[PDB]
Amino acid sequence: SKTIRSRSIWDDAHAMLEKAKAEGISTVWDRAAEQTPACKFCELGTTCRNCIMGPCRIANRKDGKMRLGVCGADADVIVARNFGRFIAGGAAGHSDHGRDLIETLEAVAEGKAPGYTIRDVAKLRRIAAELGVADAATRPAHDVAADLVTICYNDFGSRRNALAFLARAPQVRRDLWQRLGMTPRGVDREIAEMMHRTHMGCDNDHTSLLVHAARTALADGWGGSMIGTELSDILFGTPRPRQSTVNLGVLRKDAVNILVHGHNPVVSEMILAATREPAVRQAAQDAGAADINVAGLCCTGNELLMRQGIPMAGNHLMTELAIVTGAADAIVADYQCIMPSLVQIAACYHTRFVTTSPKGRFTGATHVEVHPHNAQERCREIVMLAIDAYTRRDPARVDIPSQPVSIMSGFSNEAILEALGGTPKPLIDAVVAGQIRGFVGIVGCNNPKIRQDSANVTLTRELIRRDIMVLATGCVTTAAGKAGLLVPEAASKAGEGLAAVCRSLGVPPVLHMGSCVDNSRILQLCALLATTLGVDISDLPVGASSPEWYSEKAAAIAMYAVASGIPTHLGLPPNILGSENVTAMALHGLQDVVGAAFMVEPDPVKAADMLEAHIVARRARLGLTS
Amino acid sequence: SKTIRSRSIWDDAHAMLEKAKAEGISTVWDRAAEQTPACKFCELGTTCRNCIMGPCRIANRKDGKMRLGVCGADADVIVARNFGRFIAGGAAGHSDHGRDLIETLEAVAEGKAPGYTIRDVAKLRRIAAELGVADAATRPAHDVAADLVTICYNDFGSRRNALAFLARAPQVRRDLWQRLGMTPRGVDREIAEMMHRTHMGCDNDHTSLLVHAARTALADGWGGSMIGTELSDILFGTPRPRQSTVNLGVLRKDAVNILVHGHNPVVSEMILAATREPAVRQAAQDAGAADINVAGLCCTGNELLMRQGIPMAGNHLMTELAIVTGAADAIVADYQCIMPSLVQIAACYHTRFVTTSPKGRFTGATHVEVHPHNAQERCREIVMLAIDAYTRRDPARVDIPSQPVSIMSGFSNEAILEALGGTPKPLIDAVVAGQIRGFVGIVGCNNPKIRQDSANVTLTRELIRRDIMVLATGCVTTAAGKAGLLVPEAASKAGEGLAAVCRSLGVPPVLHMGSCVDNSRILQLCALLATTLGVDISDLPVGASSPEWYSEKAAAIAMYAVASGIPTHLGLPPNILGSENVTAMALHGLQDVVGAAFMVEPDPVKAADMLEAHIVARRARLGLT
Ligand code: SF4
Ligand code: SF4
Ligand code: FES
Ligand SMILES: [Cl-]
Ligand SMILES: [Fe+3]
Ligand SMILES: [Fe+3]
Ligand SMILES: [Mg+2]
Ligand SMILES: [Mg+2]
Ligand SMILES: [Mg+2]
Repeated sequence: SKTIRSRSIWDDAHAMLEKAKAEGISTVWDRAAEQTPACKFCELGTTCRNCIMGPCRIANRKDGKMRLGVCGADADVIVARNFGRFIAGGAAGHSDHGRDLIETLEAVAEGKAPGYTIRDVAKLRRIAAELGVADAATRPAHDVAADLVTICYNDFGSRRNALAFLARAPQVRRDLWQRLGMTPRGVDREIAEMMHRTHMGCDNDHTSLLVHAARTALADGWGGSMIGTELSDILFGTPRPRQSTVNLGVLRKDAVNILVHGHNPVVSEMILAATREPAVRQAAQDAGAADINVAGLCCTGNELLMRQGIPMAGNHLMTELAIVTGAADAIVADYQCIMPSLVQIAACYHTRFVTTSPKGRFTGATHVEVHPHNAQERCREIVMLAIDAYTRRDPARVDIPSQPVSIMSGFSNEAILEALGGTPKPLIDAVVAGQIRGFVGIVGCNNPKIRQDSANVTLTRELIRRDIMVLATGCVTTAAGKAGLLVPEAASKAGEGLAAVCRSLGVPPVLHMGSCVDNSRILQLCALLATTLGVDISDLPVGASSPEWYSEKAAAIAMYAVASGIPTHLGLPPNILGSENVTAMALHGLQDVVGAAFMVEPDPVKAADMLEAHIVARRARLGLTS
Repeated sequence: SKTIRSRSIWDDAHAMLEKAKAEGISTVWDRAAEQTPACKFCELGTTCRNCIMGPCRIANRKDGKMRLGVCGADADVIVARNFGRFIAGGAAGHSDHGRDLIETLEAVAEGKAPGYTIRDVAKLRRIAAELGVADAATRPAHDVAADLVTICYNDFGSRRNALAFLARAPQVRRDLWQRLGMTPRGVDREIAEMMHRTHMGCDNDHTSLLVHAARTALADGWGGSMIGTELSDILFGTPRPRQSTVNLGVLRKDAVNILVHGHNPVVSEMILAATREPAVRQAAQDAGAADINVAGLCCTGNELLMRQGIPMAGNHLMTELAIVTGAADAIVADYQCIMPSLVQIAACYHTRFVTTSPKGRFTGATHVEVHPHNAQERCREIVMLAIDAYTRRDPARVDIPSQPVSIMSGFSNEAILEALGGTPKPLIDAVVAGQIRGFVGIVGCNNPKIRQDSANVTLTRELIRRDIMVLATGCVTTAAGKAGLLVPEAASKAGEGLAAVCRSLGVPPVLHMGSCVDNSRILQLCALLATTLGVDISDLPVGASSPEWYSEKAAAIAMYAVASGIPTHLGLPPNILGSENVTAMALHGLQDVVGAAFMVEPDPVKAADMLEAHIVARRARLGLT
């Protein structure tokens, strides 16, 4: 069908879209159509609901009516406040994510987290020493962990001048942020200050609002997300390269299928552990299943892929379709990007929809709350619920539509450096020689406005063909994986220089660097290259892109990339076009503030042209001649 | 004109609206008319812009379309999320306010804040001891201040199970919050968690969202605001009863008039100090002025009234009209509730519009940024700018319209207990005897939807006539003051029981308890009475009301009052009526959960009836006539 083929590039999506239609199940694409046309003011950003003197709408009329809100605020202020709160929502998601990792490490240090441990003591000691813990190399591991917990929690307080991990950024970048008033000080503090600035009659200057939006996003990339990544590696292991598989075919008709969905590995790692206990496996065998099969969705799926090689069922717009296979016996959710439509779709089948976080409550879900002290017991109960649901699966409604395809995952900065021999020198040498022109992180989401994964995959293919290595995270991981680009043999799809480097190292031309919080790994890598070369991040031949973004988190990631010196492309515009001044600041003005800017471009080939053009210019800034 | 008369009850407002009309100057009321009718979905709360799969609107269509957002969220979730973020914005305003006081007190302790001091050393030692500082009674004052700073900052961290001042709440109330998951833990943490919960695909249960809204607001009332109030008393003095005046007539043709606008006394106190320096006074006299006349607007005006008796020129909807007098030589702003239209109106005159906070930037303003290390120097500089502007005032456009009305301010809890002889016993005995039937805090704003101060004044008058003492904060202060309700002789306006107690104590029937952060004083008073009587705040004959509210801050105050057990009336509905379930929770469901609920009622006489009815029911459960 042409309408169904227009919604996604993938056969597995098409098959489940057909099954959903036949069964009368409404999907995210159906609801997107209902919501089109959108409200013009909402789309432009020229609407405000921040007090009950309003709500207000801003028009552009020759007679001057409705030019200002009731309080006097103009389109520039209203649009900038709205965008600031949008950014703050994304930073807040990453803040709570990182905070939960601190709380879990603390519980381990206290001896109050059955089934959790310090999996990577070497990294604990290295990170602790980096951040100033005394005698981190030799003191008892739990004492070192307790001191690292204190440092991390202090970044969630209000007494710092600069976040702890900010020391990774080059001195020139730190000095610029300091002069601009952009230095992130406290992970929660910047969010609170954003919410204050956007209250009526506080910050009424669009430039000031956007500068604080950058500071808020920086407190995510260098704070909430970076703490989340580094502590996740400490608690659950530092990723190393491993093979796995992707697509809806990772579900198995003969197994109990448990889909983990959401974000935090504190839950999904303990779900996986529960499925390996002998009595739990025996219960599944008694129910007639051959195995218990955990498969991943979205970022928590990325986490289990990076650390445990667990196959990934799908990304954002696959989530409803994964239930439509009829073979999902449970979805185990925590928080973020979990569409509430999944509760209703699960109810069309036998699938248990289980929530685990006090923050991720869904009306009608089965709530089994997880905390470090009870996770081992509670995750066992959740797996038993999934086995019970399996006994009620209707065989006649099962359609697992595809066979999975192979992928390589696990490219932490530690794994990349190990592949290079311990230092970044061979990578720098390849860039200087012109074999690799530059690097682009392709990050972020799906969005029903764009045929699913069409731009994600086309941009990836375009960049590697141009000898630009791609670093993939988030829901782009699934797109690149299903396209066959996450394997070493995909070097045949790269240009001659990138293909040669990739074959020499035995790595794909697209490196999976993890979940959305793991975009902090991209910041760390950029800072390392810049510090090694004695330059700013804004001097490096790098870029970032989210061709199909949707979320507040993706906007926060794009903003912290830009504010750190990385040109960042977005496939779709934020709701800001109602202010020409805010739009011009985002697309042009920021170049002269932070050394990078946003780009908005829905044609992925043109986006590749624009990203390549920045890389060409940065190579010239570095004096390269190759 | 007839339209002008319909916009306010006050002569000074009418005179300035007539003047603005004659001069072609538009006001908040003109822009409110342009924005009516409002977008129906925005007004109902059934619109969401939290991701670019949207924006979404929830409609009731015969074809069943648009019942859900693109992510699947229904009207209950969308409305509850919108209300949660609204509350979070209010809590955040009070969070940063309190944080600035911590930073200033720390700068004093470090010796890096010229012109700032510990003005109330005894209160510093008392608060420090209450919160656990060792030897707070005997150590050098600045050492004790440094330890109090650390405790307050820990409440802005992520390691507490409960905020430090929560210990004031009665045990039964703390036990209830703990079982509901409402205990506030960190002032910034609850705001951040609210923004996380309201991201797409996080909290999708309207009950959970409203429970966290209560927790976020409680982290304001017992955290951001309470720290702000108590540290302000430490740095600037504990308010005591004193005389002052209110209305546009506090401006003086023969003086350099400096309006202080916004919220934080760390700036307005230092502006006031600068105007008192001899050389600055001489510069004003050299310029032709008789003196320098500081006058307050909004909450920073309330702060200067409470601690220094500085006259208050007006509340929220008077702010544009104060510039229209033509006599404002400077307006000195920090943050919150400062309408950006004031920059444009100031530009119609000689008035300088000066911003002082890195958070309160206004395109076109003169920015003179204030911090503890430079406040004394910068505030002197700002006053000199006002004196210079005075030399260019156009006397043809000066019209200061009224005679100022006398008020009494300064009713901190410390002052109230002192008037009672040191304990709450005479106040409890007046309640038991039925002379004072109950207490209502009338708090919050103006709103162009309601004839300015009409409901604030009517509700205050109705309550005192029913022997219900009124505690006034925020922009209500100006309304009660202009109505002649803030003086001891106003006992003649109250019922016989309240009048007799007021005359016995020498106090007005309406007690000015301060700025909007000073609603924390009302929480402290309720907690003291509840603990004294061995009951919950939800057992006390109390209520709260914002008849003319507008701001996110006012909604956060209302929510923390409800969550603390205080029945709370609002004159206008929040943007929640698109969800019957969220509305029913706010108006009814919370009653069984936290012991109090919101009420929405635009008729202030009916609002008086409803607040009195709650007071009567609670008196009965205490065993009182
Ligand atoms: S803050 Fe200003 S623009 Fe926004 S709703 Fe209130 S009056 Fe309208
Ligand atoms: S969060 Fe859901 S309801 Fe809100 S804009 Fe996004 S898709 Fe629409
Ligand atoms: S829904 Fe109200 S302006 Fe868009
Ligand atoms: Cl620091
Ligand atoms: Fe993501
Ligand atoms: Fe106020
Ligand atoms: Mg713990
Ligand atoms: Mg300081
Ligand atoms: Mg709970």
